[PDB]
Amino acid sequence: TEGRNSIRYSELSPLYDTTKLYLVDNKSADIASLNYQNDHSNFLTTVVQNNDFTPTEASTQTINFDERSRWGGQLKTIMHTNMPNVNEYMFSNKFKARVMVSRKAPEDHKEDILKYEWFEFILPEGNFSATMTIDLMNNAIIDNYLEIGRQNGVLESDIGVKFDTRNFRLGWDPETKLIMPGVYTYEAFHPDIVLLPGCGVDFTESRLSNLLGIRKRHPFQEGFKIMYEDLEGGNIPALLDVTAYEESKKKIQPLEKDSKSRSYNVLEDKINTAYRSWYLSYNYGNPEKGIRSWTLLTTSDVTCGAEQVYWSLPDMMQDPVTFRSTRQVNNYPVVGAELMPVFSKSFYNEQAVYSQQLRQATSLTHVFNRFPENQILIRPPAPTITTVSENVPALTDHGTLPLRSSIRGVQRVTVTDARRRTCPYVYKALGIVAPRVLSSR
Amino acid sequence: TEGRNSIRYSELSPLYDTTKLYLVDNKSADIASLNYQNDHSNFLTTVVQNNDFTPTEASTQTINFDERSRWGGQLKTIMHTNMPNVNEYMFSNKFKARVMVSRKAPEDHKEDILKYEWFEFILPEGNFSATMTIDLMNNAIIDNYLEIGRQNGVLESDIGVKFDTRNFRLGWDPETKLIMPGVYTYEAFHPDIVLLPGCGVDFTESRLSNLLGIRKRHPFQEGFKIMYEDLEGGNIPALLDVTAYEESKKKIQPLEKDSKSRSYNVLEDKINTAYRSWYLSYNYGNPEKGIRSWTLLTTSDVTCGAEQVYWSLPDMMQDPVTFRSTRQVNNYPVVGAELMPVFSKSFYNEQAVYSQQLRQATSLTHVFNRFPENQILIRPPAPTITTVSENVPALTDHGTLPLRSSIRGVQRVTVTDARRRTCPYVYKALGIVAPRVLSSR
Amino acid sequence: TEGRNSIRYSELSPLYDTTKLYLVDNKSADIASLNYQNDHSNFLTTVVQNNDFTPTEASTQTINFDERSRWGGQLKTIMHTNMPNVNEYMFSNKFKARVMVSRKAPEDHKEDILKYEWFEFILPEGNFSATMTIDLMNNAIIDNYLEIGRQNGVLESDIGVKFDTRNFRLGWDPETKLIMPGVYTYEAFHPDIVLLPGCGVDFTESRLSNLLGIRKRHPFQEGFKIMYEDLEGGNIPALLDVTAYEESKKKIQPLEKDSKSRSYNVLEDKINTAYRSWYLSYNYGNPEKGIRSWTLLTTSDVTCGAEQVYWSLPDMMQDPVTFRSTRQVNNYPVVGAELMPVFSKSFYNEQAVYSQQLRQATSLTHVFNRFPENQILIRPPAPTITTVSENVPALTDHGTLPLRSSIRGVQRVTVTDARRRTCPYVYKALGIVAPRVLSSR
Amino acid sequence: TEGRNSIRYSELSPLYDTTKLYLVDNKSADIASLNYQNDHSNFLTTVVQNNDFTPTEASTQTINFDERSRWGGQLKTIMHTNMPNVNEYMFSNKFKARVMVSRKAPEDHKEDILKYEWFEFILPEGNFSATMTIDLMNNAIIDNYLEIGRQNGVLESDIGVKFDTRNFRLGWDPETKLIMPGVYTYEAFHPDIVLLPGCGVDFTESRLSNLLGIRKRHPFQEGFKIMYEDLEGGNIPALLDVTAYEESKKKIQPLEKDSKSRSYNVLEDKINTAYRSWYLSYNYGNPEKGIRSWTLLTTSDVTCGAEQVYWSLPDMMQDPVTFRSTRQVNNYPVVGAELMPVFSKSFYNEQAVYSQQLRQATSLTHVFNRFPENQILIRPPAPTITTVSENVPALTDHGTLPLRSSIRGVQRVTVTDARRRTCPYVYKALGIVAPRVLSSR
Repeated sequence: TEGRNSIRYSELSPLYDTTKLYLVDNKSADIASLNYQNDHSNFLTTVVQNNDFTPTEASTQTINFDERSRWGGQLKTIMHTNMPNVNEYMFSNKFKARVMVSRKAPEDHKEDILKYEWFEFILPEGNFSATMTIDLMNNAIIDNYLEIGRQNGVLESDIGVKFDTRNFRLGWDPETKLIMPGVYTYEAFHPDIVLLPGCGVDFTESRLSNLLGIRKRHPFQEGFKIMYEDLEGGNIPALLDVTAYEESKKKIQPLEKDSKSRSYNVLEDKINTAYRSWYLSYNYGNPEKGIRSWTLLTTSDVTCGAEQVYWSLPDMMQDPVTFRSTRQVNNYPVVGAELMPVFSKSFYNEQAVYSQQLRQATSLTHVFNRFPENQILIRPPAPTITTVSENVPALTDHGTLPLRSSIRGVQRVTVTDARRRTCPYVYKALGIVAPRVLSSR
Repeated sequence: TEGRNSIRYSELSPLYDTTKLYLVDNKSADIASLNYQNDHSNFLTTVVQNNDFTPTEASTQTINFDERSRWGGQLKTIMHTNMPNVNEYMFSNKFKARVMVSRKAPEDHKEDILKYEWFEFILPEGNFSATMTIDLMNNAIIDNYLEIGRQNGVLESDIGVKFDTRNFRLGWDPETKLIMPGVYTYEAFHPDIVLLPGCGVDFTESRLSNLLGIRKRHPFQEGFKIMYEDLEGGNIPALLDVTAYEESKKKIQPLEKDSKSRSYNVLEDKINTAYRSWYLSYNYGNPEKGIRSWTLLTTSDVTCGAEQVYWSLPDMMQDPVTFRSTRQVNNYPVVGAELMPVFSKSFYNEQAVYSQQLRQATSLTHVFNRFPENQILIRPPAPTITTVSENVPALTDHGTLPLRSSIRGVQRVTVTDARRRTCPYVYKALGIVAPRVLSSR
Repeated sequence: TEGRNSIRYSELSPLYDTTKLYLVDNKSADIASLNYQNDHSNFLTTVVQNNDFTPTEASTQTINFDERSRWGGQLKTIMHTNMPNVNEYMFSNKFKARVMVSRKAPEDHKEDILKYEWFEFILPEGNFSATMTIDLMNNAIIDNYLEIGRQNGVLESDIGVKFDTRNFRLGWDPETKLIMPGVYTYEAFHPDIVLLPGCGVDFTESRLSNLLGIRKRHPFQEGFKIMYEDLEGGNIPALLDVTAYEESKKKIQPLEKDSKSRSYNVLEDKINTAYRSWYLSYNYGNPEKGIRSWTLLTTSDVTCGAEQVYWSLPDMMQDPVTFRSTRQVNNYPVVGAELMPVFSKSFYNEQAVYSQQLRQATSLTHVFNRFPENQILIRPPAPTITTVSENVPALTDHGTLPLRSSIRGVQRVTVTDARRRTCPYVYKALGIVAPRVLSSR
Repeated sequence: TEGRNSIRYSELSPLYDTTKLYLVDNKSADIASLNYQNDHSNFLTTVVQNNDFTPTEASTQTINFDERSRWGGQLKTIMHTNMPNVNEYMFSNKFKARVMVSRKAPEDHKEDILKYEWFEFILPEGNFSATMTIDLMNNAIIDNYLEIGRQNGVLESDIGVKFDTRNFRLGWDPETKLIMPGVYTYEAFHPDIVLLPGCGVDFTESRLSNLLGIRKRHPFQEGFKIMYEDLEGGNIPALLDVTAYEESKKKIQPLEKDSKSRSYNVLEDKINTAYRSWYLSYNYGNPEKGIRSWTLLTTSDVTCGAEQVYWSLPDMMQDPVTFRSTRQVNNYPVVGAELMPVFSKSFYNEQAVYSQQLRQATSLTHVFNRFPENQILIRPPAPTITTVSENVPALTDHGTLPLRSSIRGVQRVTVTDARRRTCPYVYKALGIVAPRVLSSR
């Protein structure tokens, strides 16, 4: 083992069989000279710590480890990131739906031809919770109504899509098939979608379908769209009229108008309305047809997907097996993998209804909750547990890999995504390599 | 060690005695070609990172490690899951009980033959807390009463089963054997069950018996059912009448009717009612007969059971000892074991009674708490600590195992349950294998 | 190293120098055949994973590792438990005290001979906080008074023992030696005990002395009992009368009767009462005699003692040094040690007085706080921080130990206490052994 | 290996091939003798534990490890620090802006020449949250107005810079281009800046730009300043007058004066005011010109930058490769790197508006929120999640490095910054070195 384990720089003393190599980015010389167009995910840094050499003339010395021995040293990384919840880079603020336009009469409810098209709604970006994002989704539909649908003959009783977090079944007397208290329960179950005949939603090439918790049984197929004609057996039951009920006590019928004459779209029967729900058609319906054979129920996910991240270092380590040696930017043979450092955290406000009753009195006149009298179009209640994403630092150890014989003065580092593109939310990157001796030659 | 440690792919340069092998699932080529019917728990992926080959024609190259040496490399996995609390896959929304039907008079309390049968109640699914699941269990009994028992001669004073979280003994004056304040304590101890003569509950092939905290001393026997005739010495003491007490002060007897004439089923004595409780018969009864010799008292468990999970990988590693080499799906020799990544977390609301007094005023008219005047049938109070499950990622290191000589291009992975079936709630799976050299040949 | 490292089962292929061995308990064949009388702490399981053999006929095959080599493999365990705070198994619901009975007059306060004896109070079991357990201790004294002491001549002013969490000194004007506001401070310091002449408490063979925080300087001596004659220099100062004070302003004396004529047992002087306190005699007294030379002050401990746990495995590993090879159940040579997985957690309610003022208005008429007018017998205030125990899973690595040459098909596992008895609160146990090669033969 | 592995001190027994060496700073002899001018980041300590020698005469003995062998031992450190959020050492309380002075009339809004200059505001230091620092920034502008701007002709309607956390777009009816409720939403989104024509802010050589979350796409360029002429397409829309609206109902125009006649600087149109916002010009503007092509949106960062820290030890370890052996203080060859132990933590107050409505009634008359009637100059609302930094201890393991042959009695330690200067907030430093044997000689 002796003799063949020296580490010569060029003119200093030779070391023996253990050093360290620091890949930092906070040198004050590289900022003005080498790195001028690139950022913390694709920077270019030096290894020599000599400061008799500007880094343009330090790109010539070679730290040549001794030959007749195979070398190789382990890798330790420290990265630290800060990305928001909703952003444009990871496709988290887009969803397209199909809502109604141009309700006009031709020249009796056997008239009024309705029209429909697709839109690709877009909501703002920031770091939000799991409930505030629902209110931002439910604003991207109404500001389409205030632009296009109001000037035509739409009368704000047939919007079509509305994201809600209730169960429209509690209180269903099976003898009369109506809800007894004359109001729906203001309780906070799993979120769902509410449709209307002629509408639908599409979550293809988006990421908000992980936030709601509506997955798919075969997650590799073609795409993910939900129409009105898939929610069979999931109509919301009609609401009993209680102010026209006490004439029997000095008789029973559904309610149709609520203080402003908004129709509930009650059908020809006197049992249920014309609104279909996802959560009510998943377990109160048929476990063979429609839904429950096509999707799956899942808890909410605020960080909306945990993707992997690839470290690359193509001037020190040798290439792993089945990798082509290239200098194109988006191939760069991978030296280690990790997970993206974005976690989740629960908080348990526990009130969630008084804290919603009082919040829209000192902070919010009517900007959210525009329709505070209709029971279906009312604001959804907040859950008793709330979840917010957070960013933590990550300390990792990637094991040993063989390294080259001669190491150049300037070095590249690269931190990529799963689709080979640099993540712009990386704030700090830092690595330490410690070479050892392996088998002889 | 030299010479016999080369790693030849087929046409690239030979490596020496350390590489890495990435088993990812997020390749954009495998989605359209190989994996079309299966999901993240049973997928099929490639190892070659060459991108001159579609993965149908990359299933031919062999990464043959060198012979005349025994190889073997350690394994590191990263999995991430999201399952709800109550679901159908792990038998967490079923329990059967025996309640009453058809109370009619034959042609004096020596009449009215009562009947009884079993039902297998079913409650909805989602992610709930430890108290909201109690209210969902206590709704699956009343909606049977509103369907079958109300149309027969049942008068809603003899329901039979009711899940409660109180202690019906605090305030028991031993001289007069009645409760002095004329009301039970609205305090929040361990949950129990409340029976009535002719009823019972059965938790065989279910999992909700871990949520309540009612275990069994010999947990391997046959099953787990609790009848009325096991709770001997656990009758709830009768409640003293205080509004007919101040006639002595210008005398003592139990109370029978409460503002709506609901009978408390007071016995022939004037001491105790005809309701038996589990918690009151476990420590105030007999430590030899009945209960305390058959069950055990345990804290609540929201995740309801911590089961193990098995990794399988039958194209790279060799088979461990006493395993048969097969290609049936539900045998697949196991390469490592872990724990299912579902934890628990406490929150301490600390109010739990004002936050229950005020919650059913802005959110809930009478949907829960249907009987808000009877002391036994009243809503149970919430504990001062609440517990909710949560899902975290899991980073594991499984040590070294010997691997085969030639590795095919396409590889299988499989993540199973304890009863050899694929868990559908796995969202991300990821592995890294790093081969080393062992003994020679 | 080659040649002498084979692992033959009996009829499969021979492995080489690394396997794994799974000691699971969730096999569906062992439940019906082998394990029928025992539980998760002392079960009996198989190693062969062949399923051509029922485990009664699989107790014959031997996985014989190769001779002429010393073997040995490391151990990894996963255990998961759920025990309550207060229970009978770990002596956490017993304490004996000496209170008063039979105050009768012989035939002037030179009469009324008093009597005293010991009782061994017992309180119920469950999972409670650090303050609710104080209220349960303070109920086990009053229900003795309502049974035996009330029928004799005891007049509920001389109970004798009362667990309190205040400091009865704040507001002591040194000129007049009385408390100025006419009320004690309703503040929430360390808990103590309150005695009365002729009483005492004994915490021998109990565990609640760790919950209060009253330790002992020499913790190995004989036992732990505290009488009235040890608290010298710790009398509570008497309370100034303020309603008979404003006659000086159109004079100073202690108060004796409080709205129901309960005597404070004021002494012959007009300075202090006849109640002694532990916390007030520990630091306001003498640091040489009495207390402060015999006990110690310690923070509260909700889990009440962290005991160790021993793993045993007497069919695979060899015996460690100085252990006798036996098959009695309560010796079983130990293969590794851990800690019991019961932690503590703080919550900081921060109100603790309004949340106590309002709690006994919607939940509690007078069941606790029976005497809500006497200042000494009033309910103690809750601390501003509260602590509750919790149960977490435990992942441990115990290092390497040498194992036997031939391994039988059926195996024993055992998880014991520090006094060699099986803990009944173990819910899941799981181990993995991975053999390696050590020195030759 | 035998023979050549002795460790001779000078006169004790020789050890063999494993010891430990403790670098503590809490010796009571070094405080009075060696360390008299320096602190915990640059102290000077001994290794001999003999106490027959004062450390002035213990700087002569040499713990000479054996020659004809290369030695080297691993390093473990324990450091513990306490730095505030806002301080002077890390440039966290400085920002310069350009506000207005000397509005006087020359001798019709075609007069009143305005003047502008730069100031370098300075705010106090301490440990604050993410919202209280915003209020301290917004006080450093007004106390300039009360000193210089009030005595000239400035009329407190044209301050110019104001840090706000709202979105001034919610409620924008696209038909009339005004905000319908007549008030802005008191909601708590990402923070931004609010400008006025003729002003600007500069965050060069500061650190508060990481607290707001306004990053830059190329983070290496020259500096970071934001003027009014970069925020094109981001004017705040004007506010509709609702008290002059009900004359149509027994008509629509912007509002200009608010109860004290403060002008909103409404433009020649009747659509929008003359205030530009950052958050409203980032996503409602142009994704090609102005902003969104130059900056980036990021969550808040309370610790404001995670910098690295360097351990140095220039009397025991040998120098790593490409380091010059020197005794100047600010070079000192680095033996290991870490991260600064300052983390972040979220708390979720959840009220944030009632807790702001009530906070400025019992604690704050008008010191903050000086203008509680103007909608633009009102106090910004607090977020529903708040983040505070915290300090934790750090336990690290730095691997092995080769050490010298003879070790002197006195030793140096040094803990530096990224710009080679001693951090004054280090409270405890502690290291343990354990030598082993490497290759022979």
